[PDB]
Amino acid sequence: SITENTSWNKEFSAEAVNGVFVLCKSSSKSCATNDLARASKEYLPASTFKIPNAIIGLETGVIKNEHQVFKWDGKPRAMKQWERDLTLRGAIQVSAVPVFQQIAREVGEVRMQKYLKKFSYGNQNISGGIDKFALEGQLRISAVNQVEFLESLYLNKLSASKENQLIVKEALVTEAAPEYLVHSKTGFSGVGTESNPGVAWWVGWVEKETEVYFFAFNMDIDNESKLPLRKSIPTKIMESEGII
Amino acid sequence: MGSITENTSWNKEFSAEAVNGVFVLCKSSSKSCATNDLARASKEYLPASTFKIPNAIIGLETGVIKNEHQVFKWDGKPRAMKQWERDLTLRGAIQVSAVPVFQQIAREVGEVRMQKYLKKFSYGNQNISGGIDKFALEGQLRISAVNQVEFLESLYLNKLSASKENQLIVKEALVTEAAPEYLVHSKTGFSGVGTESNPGVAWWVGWVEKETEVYFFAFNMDIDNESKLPLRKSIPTKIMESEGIIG
Repeated sequence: SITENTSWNKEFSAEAVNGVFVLCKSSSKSCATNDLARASKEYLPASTFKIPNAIIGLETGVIKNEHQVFKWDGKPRAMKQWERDLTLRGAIQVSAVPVFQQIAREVGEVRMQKYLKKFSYGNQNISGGIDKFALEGQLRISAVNQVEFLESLYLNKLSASKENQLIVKEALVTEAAPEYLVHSKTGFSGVGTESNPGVAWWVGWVEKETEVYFFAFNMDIDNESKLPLRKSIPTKIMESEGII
Repeated sequence: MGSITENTSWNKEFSAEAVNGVFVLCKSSSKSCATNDLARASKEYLPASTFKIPNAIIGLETGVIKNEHQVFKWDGKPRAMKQWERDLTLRGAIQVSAVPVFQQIAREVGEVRMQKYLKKFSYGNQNISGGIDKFALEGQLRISAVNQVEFLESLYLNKLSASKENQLIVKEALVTEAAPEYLVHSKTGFSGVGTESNPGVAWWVGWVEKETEVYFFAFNMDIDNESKLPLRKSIPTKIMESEGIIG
């Protein structure tokens, strides 16, 4: 059950943004959204794929454990901030593409398909290159499926050890306050091409009091200056609803 | 740990607020600790709420706490603070230091099993006498700054005699600050304003993960006035800020 909420629209309006926010209190059994259609429209996950990729890397032994260090070989990487040794949480927090590319290479095409099926992750389309299917390939997922996936992670209900789900959940903490706790991940496919904008994501969940709220946001983007909106629009919404 | 050295430079932060206290700061990779006060670093004090860490571990291990989604229901009988008069999750009771909630866990764990796990954990003097619901706030259990950092290091490394899963559950409960460059796990303690000439004790213990490095810390200080409480965080914060660890 997905119910439309019109009282969030001003936040999209005021910024000239074409996007969707999906928010579910307690569970995915009833979610609210500004856009029914777009709530279930499927986009490239970009770095939001680091969540399932991380779980898969741990499950298959490719990530040896919680304290694994991803050593930099000194070879040039696309961002200076990726040019250093990284923990799992460090690599997730700065979206070190090349670290997770190498994890996917070692997981390999057969095992990757296996887990995306168990995880019911989007269209499960990993075709066209093991190291880029989530960035520029054919894998697609929706705000709704993102929320369903994150809830399973929250409840340890994914087909993976409790231990590995706990390990990944700690790597996803992005805000801690006495009153609430935020787990979240960003994604950004790029600026897109001729009349085909990229997509930007912010997905996660917020624990406040004895309550839980799972959220997923996406938006079309053709200009990187617009990227802070991926967090400020939904943050606005969750501030007014009284979640954070 | 592997070594300790006394670094009296940090005294600046203490003298400022005229605090009698100790900060212990350990670097994981090099296995070395630094402190302003070697003597006080080994002195043993009431854990107070810092004991909520092992108690949480024990509580989950014994099954007294079902899992991490367990809610500790507030009945309705008055409690010592308004904060504690509500339903809390494990992280909630930890973050607000809800004494009654952990008192209840302690009783359900019981003395034999509590004695056993603290033996396993090498937690301070291991004296749980003076009740079973106050042995850490006003009883006989005492722990040193050095012992805290070793304990906390074992937790981080999942090396405590409890399931890795249970240690992960507690560890997530201890997150108090998250930044893209560093993560702080920590817990406070406060035994009370104490008596005449013998003041109470305030704690701040935890660790910081920054880059591929990890920093285990333990702070305590003498305290006779609740107004001074916030110094339990601001002194070590400034030490670790000036060490370049946080900020």
